Amino acid sequence: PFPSAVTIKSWVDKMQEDLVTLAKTASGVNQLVDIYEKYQDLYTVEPNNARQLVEIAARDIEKLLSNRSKALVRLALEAEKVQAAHQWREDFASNEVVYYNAKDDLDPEKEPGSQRIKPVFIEDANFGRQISYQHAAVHIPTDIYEGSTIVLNELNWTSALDEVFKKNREEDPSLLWQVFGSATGLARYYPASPWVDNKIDLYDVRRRPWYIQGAASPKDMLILVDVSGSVSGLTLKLIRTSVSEMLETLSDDDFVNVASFNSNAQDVSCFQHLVQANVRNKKVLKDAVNNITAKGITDYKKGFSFAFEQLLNYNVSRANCNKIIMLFTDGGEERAQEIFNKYNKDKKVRVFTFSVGQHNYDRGPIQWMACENKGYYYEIPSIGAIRINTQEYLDVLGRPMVLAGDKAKQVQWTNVYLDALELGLVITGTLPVFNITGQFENKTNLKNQLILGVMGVDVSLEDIKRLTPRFTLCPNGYYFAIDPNGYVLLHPNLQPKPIGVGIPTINSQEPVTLDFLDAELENDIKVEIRNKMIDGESGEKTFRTLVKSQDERYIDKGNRTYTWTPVNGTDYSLALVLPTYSFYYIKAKLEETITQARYSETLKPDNFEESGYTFIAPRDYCNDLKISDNNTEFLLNFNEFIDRKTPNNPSCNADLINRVLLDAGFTNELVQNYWSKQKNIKGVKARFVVTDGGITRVYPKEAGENWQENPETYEDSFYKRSLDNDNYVFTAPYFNKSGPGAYESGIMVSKAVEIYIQGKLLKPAVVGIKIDVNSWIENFTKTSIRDPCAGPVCDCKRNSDVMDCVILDDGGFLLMANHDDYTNQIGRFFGEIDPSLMRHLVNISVYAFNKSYDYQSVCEPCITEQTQYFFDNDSKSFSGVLDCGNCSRIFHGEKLMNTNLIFIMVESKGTCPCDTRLLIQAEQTSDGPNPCDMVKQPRYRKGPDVCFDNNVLEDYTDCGGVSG
Ligand SMILES: *[C@@H]1O[C@H](CO)[C@@H](O[C@@H]2O[C@H](CO)[C@@H](O[C@@H]3O[C@H](CO)[C@@H](O[C@@H]4O[C@H](CO)[C@@H](O)[C@H](O)[C@H]4NC(C)=O)[C@H](O)[C@H]3NC(C)=O)[C@H](O)[C@H]2NC(C)=O)[C@H](O)[C@H]1NC(C)=O
Ligand SMILES: *[C@@H]1O[C@H](CO)[C@@H](O[C@@H]2O[C@H](CO)[C@@H](O[C@@H]3O[C@H](CO)[C@@H](O)[C@H](O)[C@H]3NC(C)=O)[C@H](O)[C@H]2NC(C)=O)[C@H](O)[C@H]1NC(C)=O
Ligand SMILES: *[C@@H]1O[C@H](CO)[C@@H](O[C@@H]2O[C@H](CO)[C@@H](O)[C@H](O)[C@H]2NC(C)=O)[C@H](O)[C@H]1NC(C)=O
Ligand SMILES: *[C@@H]1O[C@H](CO)[C@@H](O[C@@H]2O[C@H](CO)[C@@H](O)[C@H](O)[C@H]2NC(C)=O)[C@H](O)[C@H]1NC(C)=O
Ligand SMILES: *[C@@H]1O[C@H](CO)[C@@H](O[C@@H]2O[C@H](CO)[C@@H](O)[C@H](O)[C@H]2NC(C)=O)[C@H](O)[C@H]1NC(C)=O
Ligand SMILES: *[C@@H]1O[C@H](CO)[C@@H](O)[C@H](O)[C@H]1NC(C)=O
Ligand SMILES: [Ca+2]
Repeated sequence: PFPSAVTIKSWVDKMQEDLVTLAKTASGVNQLVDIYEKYQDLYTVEPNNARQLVEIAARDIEKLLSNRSKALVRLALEAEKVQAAHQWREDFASNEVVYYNAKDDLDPEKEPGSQRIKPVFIEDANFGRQISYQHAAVHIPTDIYEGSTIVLNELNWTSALDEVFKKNREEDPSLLWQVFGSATGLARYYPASPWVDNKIDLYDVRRRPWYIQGAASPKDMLILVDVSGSVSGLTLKLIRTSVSEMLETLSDDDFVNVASFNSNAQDVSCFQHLVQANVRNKKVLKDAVNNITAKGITDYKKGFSFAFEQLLNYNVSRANCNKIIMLFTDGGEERAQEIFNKYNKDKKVRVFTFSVGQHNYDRGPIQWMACENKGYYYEIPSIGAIRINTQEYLDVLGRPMVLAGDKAKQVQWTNVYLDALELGLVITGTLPVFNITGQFENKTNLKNQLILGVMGVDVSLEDIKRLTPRFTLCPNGYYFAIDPNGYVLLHPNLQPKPIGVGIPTINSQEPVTLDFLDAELENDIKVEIRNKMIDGESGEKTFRTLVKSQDERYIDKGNRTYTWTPVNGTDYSLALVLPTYSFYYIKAKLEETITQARYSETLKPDNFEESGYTFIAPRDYCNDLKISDNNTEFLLNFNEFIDRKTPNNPSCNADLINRVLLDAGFTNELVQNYWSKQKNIKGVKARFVVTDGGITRVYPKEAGENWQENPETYEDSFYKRSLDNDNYVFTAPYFNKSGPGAYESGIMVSKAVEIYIQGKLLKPAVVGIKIDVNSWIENFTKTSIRDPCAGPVCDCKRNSDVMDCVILDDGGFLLMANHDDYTNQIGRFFGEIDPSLMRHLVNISVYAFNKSYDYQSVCEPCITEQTQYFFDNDSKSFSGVLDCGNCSRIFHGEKLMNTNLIFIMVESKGTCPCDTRLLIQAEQTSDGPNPCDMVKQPRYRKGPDVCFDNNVLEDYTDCGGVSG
């Protein structure tokens, strides 16, 4: 039968009291608070003024980037002067240029004008590779011969850069890379290191995003593809490959749209006006281009009239400078002077014409189109010419900024991208290098309107993370930074993996561009905060948001405070997220050499038998102490270091060490004085304590092998979840995993320690226990069933045919049930067990869901869809009547007040058949949002305001037709 709602409410109270009392007593919660008050005077509570913290960090980042920019400035000055003083030799006799080619074998045991250097690489932990600080290394790509007269002159005159490289490194020993990408192809980076590692080097410095960023200004490109009949066959494949490679040379500040025309022009993809060259809009355009067919009769006057009209659309967001048309055709007879006289008569749009394929057609008109319209003419006769002939239009685009003089020389920082030499997430500052031969005397300006190359220095994101310390904050507080496009420069949720672009089709060069809204859970207030950060404003915003847990299975409803300020000097904006309870932190005292030894003798490796197996967080306390992935090794190193000399020494962090020692003392006093009195308890398997300082202790020595949590305290999902909840939190175990399930370790319940010192509020630690399944399953089958109620069971027996007692958590996962089959599936989502009660619970708003996208995820055969369920109405009694096909299941649900637990009682599963559409909470591979709809309603961005797109002094004589 189905007992009364009052009866279920009476049953749940006994189990709630049992669980709450057992978790309270077993893991000391009042004892730690009492310890924290009674050992006062050993620490002090200091404020976290968010306004000051964010400004200090912003000025630190500003100084770092200005240090980085000074090196670029002096490199550019020296390179310009040295090239200006160069004399063009044409013949080199035996050894005349001495350089280290970065792709040469280190032991050849064996050229036209070059003598190799045999360098000595020692090591450097700052880089990870083997480097030589003695000289610079040269990369010359595979196609370009290293004996050319234009390469040997570069290799000679650029040898003067090594002194400046050395001077920069000696003034700032933290410089990572100093590359000079040259317009001839070769690159010179100062710490001479072998080139990376089939295995065909396809690297070209003239296509890397930093070079393209520094070589021109943002563009409004419109590719016009000819798809008439005559381009059928090889020419079409060359055209598609060329268009894809051209699309690869586009940044997020650039806007592009691809059109095609046989006899009537049309858009190749769903986009209709112009889209910024994201990593995903570009994918859509590439996929659309790879599916075009050639049929018809060419009509230039209808394709150009289409391109010029899409370059006039101002309802949409665009770069608003450098308006260019790239015509991919083979050859024709029409030049269409009327169209150009009608649309482009003041010559505000450049036209670049490509004669793709191996054929024999008139090429005069398409050369004339480039010559008349301030453009250039290119020829792609095979696959090997695609790269070079698609990367060259930047030479044309850089003329107006070269003529701008010492006003186009501004340092610009790129998007976050993976370094070529396996260094991780880095950003690059760039500065163009101009040609100034014959400028001291008024001699030459015809060829001087071309950059020599681009300077570049790399700053790693680990540097920026070092400038923003995070250990005076709670685990829930963090920094993050936003550039004008909205992408994150800093975020806890940014991983060193390429951004997924779509579902991975069956059978490291792209930037890691992750938007702020894609790194967190989007919110109406967050869309406003992000716009204010982009605009370059500063303010505070305290509001109730929706935070997702570390393990990506739960959601908590936390109250956070966003404080942001612009990184004055650059275009970035820094923000600091802090919850309400994280406005104060514990600062340890100096104490005395007596107390240091007594606290540090507790975490001796032989000593965690009377004290409980101890973990230590791998945070850098001293320069000499080395971080290890095996916590035993790091704990031994930490112990021997503390034994050596004194706990307080130079080349260390006094605050970190003192905090760790204070936490060790508090934890040891707790574990001894309380847990040592009661060696074994009936319903617990292990008592643990995790504290902010870095220390994790599990009381049973044998239970330490089952502890699978991260030794870093600031990265434990249960700690972060428990901080946001003023009650007990049940963390469901993992289901179908190689580790020990909820039969040898137990089910974890955690409660956050809250201490009231002065009027301040602090949460410095979290304790908990792992409840054994057997004691609780034995306690579950007797505290809810009445014995003399009836012959047939009025509630669940050990294996009840009809009754289906089952208790869930705040995320819909299984924790315990009556049935043996159910109990065998502890830690599984209830949707995959009973896929009808689950969806009805969602529908009657027992639960709620909120779905997001993961872009940095890996798949087996990629963007991934994620789902998390959370309590919404937060009211107690949930009873109703679920309807199956031609049958009715009646259910009652009651929620424990002190824990995030729900007791759901359903009449019977077998009696009434419902359709079994499984509701899966696990992450599912999926395509991202439809790009068409997103580009119909784009996000807010503030593009660069400086652009050099026209100059009256520019010489258009180098059209490219008469030059070959
Ligand atoms: C920065 O700008 C300066 C000037 O603005 C530039 O310096 C000039 O560099 C060119 C190299 O391209 C030198 O070219 C001279 O011109 C003669 C005559 O053409 C060349 O002799 C032949 O030229 C043909 C083509 O006409 C060609 O096949 C090949 O270059 C030569 N062939 C044979 C068989 O000899 C020479 O290349 C060269 N002459 C001499 C005597 O060196 C100019 O002389 C340079 N100008 C000045 C004022 O010195 C410089 O390259 C730019 N920076 C960079 C990095 O390119
Ligand atoms: C481009 O290549 C040129 C040829 O190798 C280099 O020019 C040569 O540099 C040498 C320095 O190593 C000069 O030697 C010195 O020159 C001084 C002149 O003041 C004289 O005393 C001597 O000739 C000599 N002295 C000493 C102490 O070695 C060569 O005169 C000079 N010119 C040649 C060989 O024709 C350029 O240095 C090189 N460019 C760059 C940027 O390195
Ligand atoms: C969008 O661009 C079009 C032209 O590219 C602008 O032209 C107007 O289009 C609307 C559509 O019904 C009409 O008011 C007229 O046909 C056009 N008005 C003119 C030319 O003055 C249109 O104004 C742009 N959108 C907005 C909101 O301004
Ligand atoms: C960028 O410049 C502004 C002003 O040029 C700095 O803001 C000033 O801060 C002082 C106190 O530090 C105030 O007295 C001024 O009123 C502020 N001026 C404003 C807001 O216009 C700002 O600090 C600089 N950027 C950074 C990161 O420090
Ligand atoms: C994200 O989660 C929030 C939290 O529930 C959802 O916002 C609520 O949505 C329900 C309807 O599903 C509304 O009745 C509430 O008024 C919403 N709350 C607030 C504060 O607005 C939200 O729908 C979820 N999904 C997304 C995409 O935000
Ligand atoms: C900037 O450089 C100076 C000297 O080059 C150095 O003392 C200072 O610490 C640097 N600031 C940084 C790296 O933020
Ligand atoms: Ca044709």
